[PDB]
Amino acid sequence: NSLALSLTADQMVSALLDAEPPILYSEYDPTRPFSEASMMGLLTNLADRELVHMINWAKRVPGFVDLTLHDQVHLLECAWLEILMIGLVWRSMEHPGKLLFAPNLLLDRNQGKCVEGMVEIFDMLLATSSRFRMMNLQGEEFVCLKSIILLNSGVYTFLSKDHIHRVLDKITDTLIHLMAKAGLTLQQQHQRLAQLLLILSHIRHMSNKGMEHLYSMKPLSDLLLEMLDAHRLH
Amino acid sequence: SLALSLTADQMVSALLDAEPPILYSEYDPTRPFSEASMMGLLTNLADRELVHMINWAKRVPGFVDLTLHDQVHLLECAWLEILMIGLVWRSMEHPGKLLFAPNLLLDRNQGKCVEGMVEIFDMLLATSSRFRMMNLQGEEFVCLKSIILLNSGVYTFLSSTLKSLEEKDHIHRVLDKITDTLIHLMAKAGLTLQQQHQRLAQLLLILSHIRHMSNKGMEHLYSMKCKLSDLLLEMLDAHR
Amino acid sequence: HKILHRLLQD
Amino acid sequence: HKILHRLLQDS
Repeated sequence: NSLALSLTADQMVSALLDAEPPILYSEYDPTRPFSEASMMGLLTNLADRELVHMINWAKRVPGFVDLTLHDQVHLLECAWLEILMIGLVWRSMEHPGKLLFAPNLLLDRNQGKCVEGMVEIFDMLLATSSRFRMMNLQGEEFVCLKSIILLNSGVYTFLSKDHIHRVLDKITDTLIHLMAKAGLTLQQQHQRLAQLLLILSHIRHMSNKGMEHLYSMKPLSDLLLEMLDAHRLH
Repeated sequence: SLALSLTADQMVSALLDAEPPILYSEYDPTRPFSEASMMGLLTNLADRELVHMINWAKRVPGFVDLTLHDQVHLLECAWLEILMIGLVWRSMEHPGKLLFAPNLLLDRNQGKCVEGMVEIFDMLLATSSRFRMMNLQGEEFVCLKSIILLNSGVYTFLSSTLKSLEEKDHIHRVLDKITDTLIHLMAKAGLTLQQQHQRLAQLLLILSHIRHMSNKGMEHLYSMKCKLSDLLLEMLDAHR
Repeated sequence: HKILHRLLQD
Repeated sequence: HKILHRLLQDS
């Protein structure tokens, strides 16, 4: 039924690379000293625009379109901040000690102090970026991890699931294929697979702490508000 | 460090022998269930389990090699995760039920006795359903549990010095060993190479859901202290 | 009615 | 010292 399971390993990689969202810019406001509201306004506006491309990117993930409309809404609602964070961590990789929110908005941990409780999450985001840099995470591996987060974050909350798990196995096969082609031994292949997947737990943690501050903090658009409102089970 | 010199089978035997017992609760079946009584039963049980969990962690290979400050941090971050995967494990053979204790087996209708707890009950049941479908083995469960203890707080360290980064590096070497152990179990269970990495990935992806269940549980435990025991009061205070 | 619905099909 | 600190240190 699903065309995603028939794709080869290379067909999976090139489809994920081609579907990558564009790197957006922040406002070119030269007022480099940020207040608490100006800091929050830039990030909120950037996130509000990144979501539209994320929804487009999600529909190009192999097998995602085969899910029902309710299943797609649920996965995006549960994982959207995780997906933003791993994107932020990925493009901040070549800038140690810095977070590259946009090419015209590169922040350090000192600038995160403008908002309370944010400098703790900056340090976690920086620590994830540094960890990816020490592992030499490749772009082909990044797009596999980001797809996994999309399909795995809400698959165990479907209750009132088998097709998702088959797609997840496919992406796993794709990750191993990338590590064998890069020359890693068999032992190094499963050790690197485990290390990358263990980082997804920390990303989940970062997303949860961030949500906890975001719905306590609440101008965000109605789309971003409905994504945040979905995590108000507390 | 003797942890890095253990073979795969020695790793399993070490973890299996370190398994904590299955405690009982003081659940009197004649007392009418109330919001205060059920939360007290779960708290008293969790406080006694923490004492066993602390002594279990010391028997996990490579854990005692860490500094005492590092040990404190890992347990403070992962204690609710470790209770939850233990709850999920002993609830596998009881579909739709959560086996908090051999004499305390609960369903979701009883989780509604506390507001906001039923939603986490559903996630625990869904996770327990997954271990049942995968036919998770005990040797694999004790590996997953040790991974949680070493992984949940490894990227939350202060690590102000360059030698403090060495403590992070040693944890990674032990985690790679546990990954080698998991693969050893799956190759010995007759799985092919493709099946081994697939199962290894399915197992570690459930840990993301277990972290999610812990974060949501901790959040509600913040408000429940506003409305116990001293060790559990300090474990929870480490997350505020 | 959610904006996520209209975004996932338009 | 916290309780977890002493129990871990207990020998």
